Amino acid sequence: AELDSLLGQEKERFQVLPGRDKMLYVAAQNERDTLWARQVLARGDYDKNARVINENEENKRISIWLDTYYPQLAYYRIHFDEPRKPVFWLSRQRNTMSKKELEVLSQKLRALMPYADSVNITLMDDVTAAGQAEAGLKQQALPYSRRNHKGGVTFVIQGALDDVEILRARQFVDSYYRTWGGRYVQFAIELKDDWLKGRSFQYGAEGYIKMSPGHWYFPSPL
Amino acid sequence: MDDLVFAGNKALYLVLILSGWPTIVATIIGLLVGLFQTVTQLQEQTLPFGIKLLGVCLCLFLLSGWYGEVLLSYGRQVIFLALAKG
Amino acid sequence: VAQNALVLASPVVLVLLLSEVFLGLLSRFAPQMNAFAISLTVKSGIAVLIMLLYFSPVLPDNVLRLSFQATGLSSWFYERG
Amino acid sequence: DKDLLKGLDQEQANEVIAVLQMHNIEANKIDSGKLGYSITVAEPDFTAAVYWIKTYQLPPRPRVEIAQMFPADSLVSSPRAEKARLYSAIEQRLEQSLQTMEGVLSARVHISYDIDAGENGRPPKPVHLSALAVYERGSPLAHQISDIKRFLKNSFADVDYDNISVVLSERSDAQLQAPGTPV
Amino acid sequence: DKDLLKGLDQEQANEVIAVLQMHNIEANKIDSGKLGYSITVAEPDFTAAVYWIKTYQLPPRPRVEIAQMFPADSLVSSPRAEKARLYSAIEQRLEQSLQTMEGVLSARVHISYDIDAGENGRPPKPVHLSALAVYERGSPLAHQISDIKRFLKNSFADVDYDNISVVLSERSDAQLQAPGTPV
Amino acid sequence: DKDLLKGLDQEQANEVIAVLQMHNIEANKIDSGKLGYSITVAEPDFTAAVYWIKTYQLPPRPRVEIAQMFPADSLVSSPRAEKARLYSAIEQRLEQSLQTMEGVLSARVHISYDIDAGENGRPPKPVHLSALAVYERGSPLAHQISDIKRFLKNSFADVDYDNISVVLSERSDAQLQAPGTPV
Amino acid sequence: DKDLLKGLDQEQANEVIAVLQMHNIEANKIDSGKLGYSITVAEPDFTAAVYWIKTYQLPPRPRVEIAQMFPADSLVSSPRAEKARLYSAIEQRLEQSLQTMEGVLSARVHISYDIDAGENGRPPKPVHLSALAVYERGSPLAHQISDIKRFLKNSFADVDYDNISVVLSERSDAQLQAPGTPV
Ligand SMILES: CCCCCCCCCCCC[N+](C)(C)[O-]
Ligand SMILES: CCCCCCCCCCCC[N+](C)(C)[O-]
Repeated sequence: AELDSLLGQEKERFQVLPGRDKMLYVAAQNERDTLWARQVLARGDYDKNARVINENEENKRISIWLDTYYPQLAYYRIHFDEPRKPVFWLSRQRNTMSKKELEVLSQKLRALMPYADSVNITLMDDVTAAGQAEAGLKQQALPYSRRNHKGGVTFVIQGALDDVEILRARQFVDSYYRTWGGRYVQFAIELKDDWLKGRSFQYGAEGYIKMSPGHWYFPSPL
Repeated sequence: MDDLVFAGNKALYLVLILSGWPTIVATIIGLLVGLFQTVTQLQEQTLPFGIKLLGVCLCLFLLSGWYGEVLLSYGRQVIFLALAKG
Repeated sequence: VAQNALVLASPVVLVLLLSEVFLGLLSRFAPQMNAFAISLTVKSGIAVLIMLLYFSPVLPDNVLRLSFQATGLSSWFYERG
Repeated sequence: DKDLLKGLDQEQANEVIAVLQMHNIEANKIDSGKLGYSITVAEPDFTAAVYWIKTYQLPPRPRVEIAQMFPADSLVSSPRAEKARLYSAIEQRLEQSLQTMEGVLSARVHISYDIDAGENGRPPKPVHLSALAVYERGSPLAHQISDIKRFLKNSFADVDYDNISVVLSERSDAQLQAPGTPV
Repeated sequence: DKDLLKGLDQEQANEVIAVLQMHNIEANKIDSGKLGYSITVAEPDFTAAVYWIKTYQLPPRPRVEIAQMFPADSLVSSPRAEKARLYSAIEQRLEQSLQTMEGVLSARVHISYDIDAGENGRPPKPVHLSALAVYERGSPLAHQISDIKRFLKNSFADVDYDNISVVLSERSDAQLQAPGTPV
Repeated sequence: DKDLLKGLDQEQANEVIAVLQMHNIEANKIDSGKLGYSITVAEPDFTAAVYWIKTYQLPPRPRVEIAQMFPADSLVSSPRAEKARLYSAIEQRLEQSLQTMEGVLSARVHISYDIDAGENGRPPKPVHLSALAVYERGSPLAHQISDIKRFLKNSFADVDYDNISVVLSERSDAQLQAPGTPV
Repeated sequence: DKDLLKGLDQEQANEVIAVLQMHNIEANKIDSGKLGYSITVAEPDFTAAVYWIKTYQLPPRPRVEIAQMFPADSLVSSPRAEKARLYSAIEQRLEQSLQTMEGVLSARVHISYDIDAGENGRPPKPVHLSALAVYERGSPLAHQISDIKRFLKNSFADVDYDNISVVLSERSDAQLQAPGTPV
């Protein structure tokens, strides 16, 4: 009685992989499917050892391990489109490593993932990431402000936003995060009683002058 | 405002309390005499008046004191509420 | 003016009527009972008791709903010149 | 088989079955007539079924409508009660109209009950409206918010596009395959 | 066969049958008379039928109309109740007239109930109207909105074209072929 | 076997079973009909079961709603009692609507009852709202607070984003495997 | 065996058993039905059981709620009684909501009753609140006080963070091992 025969009438929905620790790994696409699988094992419909996995859970677990043994590595995300050959995106500028060090890192990752045959390490450009973020906001025509730090970039979107703006914003952010992960760019959405949508000015003898950003804001009377 | 509502309510409340006992005894005497006149068939009609006059006067004697204490306390209270503002 | 007063007084009249017919029906069993003279003893107590419950709305039920207001001047008067 | 619930009505029973099937729990519905419906599951699945019944707070409660607080049977009706009943009927009629639009599967609507004051002696406040709705998969939600706002705006004497909130969502994936029976 | 629903009314049963057939589920309607109608399906389709009944919130509720909140049976009516019944009857009569236009299959109408205040001591506000309608396939909707607006404008003492909202949609594809029976 | 609790309600028993199962205590539910449900456990687990029942203060109580304090069957309603019932019905209807949003499992809502003064002869104070909600695992809570605030803002005549508090949390780990039986 | 107590409620018996077991005293609960529960212990433990029953003043008294002093079944109500019932129901509804937050086991809330005066002719004083709660082991209490304060602040028309007191504590060690039987 194979495990695939127990998961259901739809077959392609799940993917079964053998691992070097002599254990079966079931790859799922989402939470709902993950629980649909986990019920089978925990019920005890299968006799040997098995485990269920997904992209989000493994990203978390790997990050927890990196936090301990490589506490200063700058990286983005691990993609599992082909679960036998993951792709690990590292920053080109923020990391200094030798080729040898990169190889060792690769081997230790392979030791953490007994279901993977090899891990491909790829270097990505931060300017590229930041640019694609800004272009996506301009393309949606959301109002925003950008702030830069030595280790990251923030976009703040705030004010009395309209329903359409909210919808489009939340869709875009959800899309981008899936590609680049949260580790470098943060998007903050905050509603305020402010019709200027975060712009601010001072009136002097020379007329209007644009204020620097900040925490405090003038709640609109209008 | 609420002082006005409170004082006006209390006025009706005091009317009710003071008048209640005489009207009760005049009721009970009216019922008892009316029944008695059916239990023995007698068609008199001043007998209720004769008895209930004595009944009401007696309880006016009894309550003569509490009547004056209640009204004094109320008068002092409302004079304070009217004048003591600051 | 008459209508508003009757609409407002109606709750006390009905209870004072029912209280009297109840004594009338009671008198059928004891025809020497002077139900009229009994009702005179009762009704002033009943009237105050009942008016004491529905007393507090007498504040808002006049302060606004019956007060005249300046927008009404448009309809009660006109210029003939 | 272990008894989970007894004395259900029809509309509770079917909601419980739906939620268990979604999590791969095979359940059985039995009808006892005057005693209502009963729901049963196998022992290997009992623990899980208990955990989901707790998490989703099943069986569901009945829907609440404001008209239930102000029965017309009362001997006296203030203006406040009549005005409340009126608004509580308009809400239901709008919901039933939105369900007829193209693609909408269900919706809910809310009105600002200023009836919580009589507005006796005060100039009456403007109306505010909110709507929630669910769409078929593959619907351009952004382009459809406009229609809803346009339709609601003219249903009241004074409403501004600024005062109308609209939230839309898509249908989840379809549950078509049956759950597996315990070994 | 598994029981989905019992004690349905005729107009509810035909709605459930229609919705299930659209998704390729063969269903059966049984009549018990005083006990109403029953709906049954095969086991392979039970799960799907449950999920669709949940998703559409079947069986449908009865239709709401504002005159139900203000029955004439009472000896008393304020001006507010009478005025409410009047508008609640005009709405229905307009829908019944629009259904007679060329190509229209169904429609629904809403009027601004300004009676949610008395308009006592105060000038009465202008009327607002909204209408929804469904058309046969191949109808020039753009050129048909004008006719509706023109017709509705004159049904009231004071209405502006700006205050009339109209939303139109086409009939979906016809369900003519019967669903396949489970093997 | 030792008796823990007797004469329980159905909804009141399934909570006890849930809490015990979470701590690896195998329990049994028995039905005596008019006498209700009974809960029993083995002796080796009796001590632990007692400690948990105390710690969680089981069995749970009935849930409270303000309308229970001012029954509509009274002889008279003060304006206070009418206004209280009204608010205590809007609260429930909002909770039932929030549960329909995508991903929300449960929620609770609170409104500022300004009615603790009549506001008669006073300028009425602004409304304040609070909400709690539980989400499915893997939800970006930060990005989802915006939707809730937007939706609640327009449900009332006068509310500022500053006056709305929202607290969100995720579902705990699922209890799927059954507890072990004492040796 | 010596009789300690007779005629207990179910909720009084389980609290007594819990406190005796904590001090290593093996106790027995007996059911006499209409006569309630009885509690017995062995002679070597009798003295200790007596001393602990005195120290904790067992059995517990019933829980007190302000609504009990002003039953809603009265035929008359002052403004003061109505206002009291109102606040006595808000307190309970808040305690019931706090118990749903993450990892809170139990909580208590208190509200400042201004209702003991009409504040007659005076600007009515602002409201004050107090809350107690019990957390699970390993909770960052310091970081969790903020959430509670935030949630309470918006539940009322006028509350300042300065006027809210919050006290938190962790759960004691678990009593899992059974007491030893007297030799
Ligand atoms: C026909 C008698 C009407 C009497 C109404 C006034 C009652 C109060 C009399 C004063 C107090 C009692 N007392 C005995 C001193 O007269
Ligand atoms: C008609 C109301 C009842 C009769 C009492 C009226 C008040 C009379 C004055 C009370 C004086 C009391 N006193 C003698 C202690 O001063």
